[PDB]
Amino acid sequence: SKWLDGFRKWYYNAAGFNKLGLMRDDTLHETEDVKEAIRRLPEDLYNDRMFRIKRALDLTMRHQILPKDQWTKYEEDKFYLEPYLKEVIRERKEREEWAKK
Amino acid sequence: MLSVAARSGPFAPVLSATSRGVAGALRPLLQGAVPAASEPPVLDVKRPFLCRESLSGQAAARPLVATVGLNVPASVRF
Amino acid sequence: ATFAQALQSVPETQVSILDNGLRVASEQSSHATCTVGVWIDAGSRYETEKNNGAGYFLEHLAFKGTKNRPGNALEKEVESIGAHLNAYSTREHTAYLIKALSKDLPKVVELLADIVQNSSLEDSQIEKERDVILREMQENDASMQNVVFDYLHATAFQGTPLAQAVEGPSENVRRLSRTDLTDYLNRHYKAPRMVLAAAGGVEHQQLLDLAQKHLSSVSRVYEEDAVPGLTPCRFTGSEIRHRDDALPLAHVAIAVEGPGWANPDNVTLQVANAIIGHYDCTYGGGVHLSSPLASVAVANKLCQSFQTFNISYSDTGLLGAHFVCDAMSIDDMVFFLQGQWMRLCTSATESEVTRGKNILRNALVSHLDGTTPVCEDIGRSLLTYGRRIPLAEWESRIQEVDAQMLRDICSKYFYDQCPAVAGYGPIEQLPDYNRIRSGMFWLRF
Amino acid sequence: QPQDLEFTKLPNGLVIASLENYAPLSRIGLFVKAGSRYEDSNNLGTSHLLRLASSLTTKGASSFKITRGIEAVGGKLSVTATRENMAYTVEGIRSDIEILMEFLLNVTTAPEFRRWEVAALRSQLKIDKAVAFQNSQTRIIENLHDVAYKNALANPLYCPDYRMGKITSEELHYFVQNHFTSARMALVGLGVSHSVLKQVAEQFLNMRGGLGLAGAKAKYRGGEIREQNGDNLVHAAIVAESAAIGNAEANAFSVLQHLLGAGPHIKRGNNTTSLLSQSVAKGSHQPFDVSAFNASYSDSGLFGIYTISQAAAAGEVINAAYNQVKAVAQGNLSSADVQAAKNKLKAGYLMSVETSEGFLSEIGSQALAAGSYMPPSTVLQQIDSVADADVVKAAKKFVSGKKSMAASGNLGHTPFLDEL
Repeated sequence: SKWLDGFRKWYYNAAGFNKLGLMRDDTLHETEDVKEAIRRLPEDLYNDRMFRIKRALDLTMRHQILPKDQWTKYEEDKFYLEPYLKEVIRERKEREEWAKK
Repeated sequence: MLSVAARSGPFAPVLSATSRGVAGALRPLLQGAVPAASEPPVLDVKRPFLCRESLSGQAAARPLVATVGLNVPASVRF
Repeated sequence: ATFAQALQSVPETQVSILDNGLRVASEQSSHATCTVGVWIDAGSRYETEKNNGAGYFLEHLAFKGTKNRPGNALEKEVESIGAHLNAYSTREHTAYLIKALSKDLPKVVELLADIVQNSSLEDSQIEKERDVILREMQENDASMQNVVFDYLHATAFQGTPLAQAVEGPSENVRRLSRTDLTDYLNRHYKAPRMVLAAAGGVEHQQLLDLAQKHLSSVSRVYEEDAVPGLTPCRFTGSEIRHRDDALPLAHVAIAVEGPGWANPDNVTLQVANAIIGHYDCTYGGGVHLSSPLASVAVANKLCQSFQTFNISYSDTGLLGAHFVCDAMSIDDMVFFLQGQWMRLCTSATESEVTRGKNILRNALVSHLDGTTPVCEDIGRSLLTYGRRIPLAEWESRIQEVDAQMLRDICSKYFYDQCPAVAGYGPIEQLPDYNRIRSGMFWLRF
Repeated sequence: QPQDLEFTKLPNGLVIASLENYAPLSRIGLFVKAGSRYEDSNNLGTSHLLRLASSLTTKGASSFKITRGIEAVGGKLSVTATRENMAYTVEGIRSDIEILMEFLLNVTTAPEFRRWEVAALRSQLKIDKAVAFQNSQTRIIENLHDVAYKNALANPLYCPDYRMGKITSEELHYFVQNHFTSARMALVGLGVSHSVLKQVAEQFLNMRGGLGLAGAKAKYRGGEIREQNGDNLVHAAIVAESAAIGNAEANAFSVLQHLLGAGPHIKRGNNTTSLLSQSVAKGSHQPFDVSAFNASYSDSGLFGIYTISQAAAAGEVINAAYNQVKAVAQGNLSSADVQAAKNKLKAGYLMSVETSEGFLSEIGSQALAAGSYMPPSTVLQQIDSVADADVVKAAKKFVSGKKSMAASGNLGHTPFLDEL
């Protein structure tokens, strides 16, 4: 709804990972399937993610945040890791079902 | 002008291999480095052939064909 | 049009006996070719360490001249009719084979009878083939797998005629004479231990008439009633380690005592061998292989290859696994192989058992596709079981096999049994016998 | 219908052949003209990566699903690759031939070719090439084709060492979309119904384009290369151009190959009838192995002599073999030897047919080549129809033709092409 988008944007600003330049797919925890997704990532996306995490670690070491214009926003928060992660989950569920059989 | 360096202009360092057994006083240009060349895989040693009776049958007489499989060994037939 | 209906539609072989006891068997197919062979129940298990290379000498010298056709005349006739010729000898059996057309059957059976009956052994040819055997022994010594299998046979059947290799020692090869060859021919090439097997476009009536014409006079009687006898060969738990660190890879074979030919546990143990599976480094399966040992081998990069073998002899056998790996993965591969063996021994599941059963169906039918393997199966079946076991009977045995009795038979044959270990190469990583035994029992079951 | 082979051709160019022999094991083969021939200099090794990538994740079945399902059936999936054509063969129980055909067509028609999978698989390419080059005859034949042809057959059947790490999923998809098309495939089957075969044919293979890319006609070049690697024995192949598949000249060349000796028929024998072995053993006291190498293709052929000998006696062995073939070309032959060669060829062809694997391979090759069934009776009829004058003509053509030599070993005494 129209109310839901504004509340989600407010919660996204309250999360605070946009202030350090992250994205949601960067901030999700690195499990086994996540590691497989990062391995399956292309080279350019992997390099951008690695630089974003390194800059985030530098910023949190300095106890600073990015400027307001340089914060990432909700509309261009691309979900690059979503299809790779979804495919890894689907393959792992297929392996689990075959192990159940 | 009875020499490779005095005859071949730019081909002197190509036709002549120079090895400095003892390090010189001046540094050499284009020192070079080996960029960690890979190793071929270790495989089982194929048998030698010492008698003609066991030597027969290994001269190829048909076109080369390869065969791979999901659960059968990759063979080659001559 | 089901599997059982197809196995019923498989043609039935025919067996007959000559007046001297020689067995004649035939399977007729729609093929335009035929495979005709002679199987003799003789080998290293019957050799008594003084003629240890007599069978190897005889299979080298049976094609280098006969009484009727001297020198290379039999070779000239074989090339003229275009037939392929072959022979081999295992520790129990000696096989001669001819692959030819259906129109050259009388010439083929006459050549086979002349080879197995009138083999002329000239001394110059004996010397030449003796040099050939020395060179071939050097070549087979340079072969990695054959050395390990011979070492395994020796260290498993030590003190018995089953320990000695088929080729025999070089001292016996050099000191063996023509009179030993004639003694072996007149003692072991008897009529009732011969099976004339034909497979393909061949009629059993014509084969029987030709066998009556040619193989009637084989002299089944003995020279002074010097009848030999089958003696059981003990199995022992032991190891041999030929350490030579300069070699690139290590070959290790670990086996236990088998059930024998006549034991009905052969089908169950072959199904279990299908559960364990086999792997080569060129396999396209990768990590997703159904065999868990092959899966962990791919995942940890342990072995170049492994295979599972069930070699059966008269009331005995070597049953186990042979793997080639590097010098740094032998311990882990032995650990994983023993873990899979006792996963089969303790907790076997019906899904994997059905997978292995279907693998065995495919393996048997794919092996029995072909005139030459059908002839080989006929000869080996008449020599071992005394009869040809039909594919319907094999399928009935696989239907009888399920998870519970597979578990019981695997616990009977693998669990807490002293194994035979043969290692060749850089096998410092290979564990001790006590560690192998400690892997050969679990503390949780 | 056990009596004959049911044969149909779909309007899109696909060929469907079936035989219901009620065999316990049913075989399904798919034969495609997508070998190493159809690569230019930019995508070498793509055929090798496709052949090793025949078990990847597909649009319809994952790689895990393909492997686990096929090994749960217990049936076999394999790829047999030549320079000309690839063959995807599946075999299994008649009850599970349906799911085996589904897996086979899912992995042939629509593979995804994920880039992480091929990145993990190029190491397997390197390992497979090493295992293939474990013996030297593969290397000799590859070098022989490479120096015999300018293009379209000089392409190596295995991936080059530089191309390892360079073959992309885009190149694989381009190769599949340009060569895995309906007009150049044949779906053959043993122990399967023609109705089921044609049903799955229009259920999968209906959505491919047409003839696709043609090729490069494989111009001949001649020449020689010599790989000195210090091996204990010297291998040397000296060949020249011959006929293509589908010629009486090619049949005469095969008869000439079996006359000069295509290999041993007797284990540990002397090879007393093969003229090459007789001529070499007339003046040699060393281990040797000489044979007539023959390899025909769609538009060109290669016929010559293959010699394995000692380093010192290599020149004598090669010269003796070449003089034997020169005598054959001059006309020193007997009709009895030609009839024996024809009998050897008939026996070899019939023993190739007698195995169901070889029968399926021959059926698929005939369907791809001629688009029709030629029965073995008619094949033996034309083999008998080969005349000895054509054998002399083929020998003269090999003698007079331009030479291609691939040698390897310790070549201190191995002669050159101008010395022959």
